[PDB]
Amino acid sequence: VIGDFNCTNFAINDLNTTVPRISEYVVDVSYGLGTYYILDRVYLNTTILFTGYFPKSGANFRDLSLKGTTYLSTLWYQKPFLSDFNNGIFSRVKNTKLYVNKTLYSEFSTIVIGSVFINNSYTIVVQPHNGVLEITACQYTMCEYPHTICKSKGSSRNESWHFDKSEPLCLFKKNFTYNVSTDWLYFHFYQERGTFYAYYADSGMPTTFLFSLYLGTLLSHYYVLPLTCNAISSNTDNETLQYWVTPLSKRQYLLKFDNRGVITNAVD
Ligand SMILES: *[C@@H]1O[C@H](CO)[C@@H](O[C@@H]2O[C@H](CO)[C@@H](O[C@@H]3O[C@H](CO[C@H]4O[C@H](CO)[C@@H](O)[C@H](O)[C@@H]4O)[C@@H](O)[C@H](O[C@H]4O[C@H](CO)[C@@H](O)[C@H](O)[C@@H]4O)[C@@H]3O)[C@H](O)[C@H]2NC(C)=O)[C@H](O)[C@H]1NC(C)=O
Ligand SMILES: CC(=O)N[C@H]1[C@H]([C@H](O)[C@H](O)COC(C)=O)O[C@@](O[C@H](CO)[C@@H](O)[C@@H]2O[C@@](O)(C(=O)O)C[C@H](O)[C@H]2NC(C)=O)(C(=O)O)C[C@@H]1O
Ligand SMILES: *[C@@H]1O[C@H](CO)[C@@H](O[C@@H]2O[C@H](CO)[C@@H](O)[C@H](O)[C@H]2NC(C)=O)[C@H](O)[C@H]1NC(C)=O
Ligand SMILES: *[C@@H]1O[C@H](CO)[C@@H](O)[C@H](O)[C@H]1NC(C)=O
Ligand SMILES: *[C@@H]1O[C@H](CO)[C@@H](O)[C@H](O)[C@H]1NC(C)=O
Ligand SMILES: *[C@@H]1O[C@H](CO)[C@@H](O)[C@H](O)[C@H]1NC(C)=O
Ligand SMILES: *[C@@H]1O[C@H](CO)[C@@H](O)[C@H](O)[C@H]1NC(C)=O
Ligand SMILES: *[C@@H]1O[C@H](CO)[C@@H](O)[C@H](O)[C@H]1NC(C)=O
Ligand SMILES: *[C@@H]1O[C@H](CO)[C@@H](O)[C@H](O)[C@H]1NC(C)=O
Repeated sequence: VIGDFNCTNFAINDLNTTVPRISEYVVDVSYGLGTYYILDRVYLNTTILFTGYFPKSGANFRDLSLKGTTYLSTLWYQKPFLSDFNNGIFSRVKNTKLYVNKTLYSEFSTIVIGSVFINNSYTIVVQPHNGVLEITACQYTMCEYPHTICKSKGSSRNESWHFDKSEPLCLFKKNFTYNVSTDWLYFHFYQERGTFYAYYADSGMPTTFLFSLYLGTLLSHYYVLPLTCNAISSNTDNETLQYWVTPLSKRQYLLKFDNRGVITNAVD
C-alpha cells in the first residue's frame, strides 16, 4: 500500500499482471540530454566541471507507468513499483497524445515522492492537467491504492489518490506550462542536505529548474500512480503510457555552454 487511508474497495484484486519493462534506450548525455541547467545561473561561452546528481551514462530505465481499466492490483502498490528514492531519479516521460474530436489532449502518469506517505509527512506530487503541470508538496492523506484518470477520454473509476476534505498544509504549490504537442518530457528529482530539487524539460534538451524546497527530513520512497481510462490500450487505440525512470548519483560532469548560454555538450 502507499498511504494507509481506505479511500475505496471498488474492483481491487491481487493479479500479477506485469513487471516494470527495461528500456532498450539508454542514457546518452553527449548533447546535454540527462543534464540540467544549474539553478537560476547563466553560464556563457565556457566549459565547467560541475558535481551534481546525474544519471550514469549508458544506464537503462524502468518503465513504471501502470494503465488500468476498472480493476487495480494490490501488487501494483508494492516493490518493484514502490521504489526507494535514494539520491534521486532522472525520468523520461511519454506525453500520451489523445484526440476526443479533432482536438488534442495530453495525458501522462503522476509521480509521488515521499517517505511514509501519511499526513504527518510531506509528499511531493507532480501531475499533468493537459498542458499545465501541477506540482505540490503537502501533508496529503494518501490512499492505500492511489490512482489518476483520463480527463480526456472516460474513466470507469473516479480520481482518488488522497482524501483531504479541506486543503492540507503545503510547503510548495505551483503550476508550470508544457508544450502539449511534444512526444517527451524529462525530469530530474533529487535531494541534497535535506533540500529537494526538481527540474523539467518538454524537449530532448537539458532540464530547466522547476523549484527547490527545504524539507530537513529525507525523502525515501517514490511511486508512479496508476492511471485508468476507457482508452490507451491495444483493443481501442494502440496508444500507451510510458514513464521511464533511472537512478541518480553524486557525479561529476563536464558541461559545455555556447555564447547564448545553451548546454551544447556534456561528459560523464
Ligand atoms: C490523517 O491520516 C490518518 C491516517 O489515515 C487519518 O486517520 C484515519 O481517519 C479515518 C476516517 O475517520 C479513520 O477511519 C474510521 O475509524 C473508525 C474507528 O475504527 C475502529 O472501529 C471499526 C468499527 O467501527 C473497526 O472496524 C476498526 O478496525 C477500528 O477498530 C470507524 O468507526 C470508522 O467507520 C466508518 O468508515 C468505515 C469505512 O468506510 C465504514 O465501514 C463504517 O460503516 C463507518 O462509516 C472509520 O473506519 C481511521 O481509523 C483513522 N486512522 C488513524 C490511525 O487515526 C486522519 O483522519 C487524517 N487527518 C486529517 C487531518 O486528514
Ligand atoms: C498495469 C497493467 O497490467 N495494465 C494493462 C491492463 C491490466 O492488465 C488489466 O486492466 C487487468 O488489471 C487488473 C488489475 O486486473 O490491461 C489493459 O488491457 C486490457 C486487457 O488486459 C484491455 O484490453 C481491457 O480489456 C477488458 O477485457 C478488461 O476489462 O480488462 C475490457 C476493457 O474495456 C479493456 N480496456 C480498455 C479498452 O481500455 C487495460 O487497458 O486495462 C492494458 C494495460 O496495459
Ligand atoms: C494549477 O492547475 C490546476 C489544474 O488546472 C488548477 O486547479 C483548478 O482550480 C480551480 C479553482 O477555482 C478549480 O475550479 C478547478 O476545478 C481545478 N481543476 C482541477 C482539475 O483540479 C489550479 O487552480 C492551478 N493553480 C494553482 C496555484 O494550483
Ligand atoms: C474499506 O471501506 C469500505 C467502504 O466503507 C468497506 O466496505 C471495507 O470493508 C473497508 N476495508 C478495510 C480493509 O477497511
Ligand atoms: C510476477 O510475474 C513475473 C513474470 O512471470 C515474475 O518475474 C514475478 O516473480 C511474479 N511475481 C511477483 C510478485 O512479481
Ligand atoms: C568564446 O570563447 C573563445 C575561447 O576563449 C573565444 O575565442 C571567442 O572569441 C569567445 N566568443 C565570445 C562571443 O565570447
Ligand atoms: C464516482 O463519483 C460519482 C459522483 O459522486 C458517484 O456516483 C460514483 O458512485 C463514484 N464511484 C464510481 C466507481 O464511479
Ligand atoms: C511544440 O512541440 C512540437 C513537437 O515537438 C513542435 O513541433 C513545436 O514547434 C513546439 N512548439 C512550441 C511552442 O514549443
Ligand atoms: C493495434 O495494432 C495491431 C498491429 O498493427 C493491429 O493488428 C490491431 O488491429 C490494432 N488495433 C487497433 C484498435 O488499432
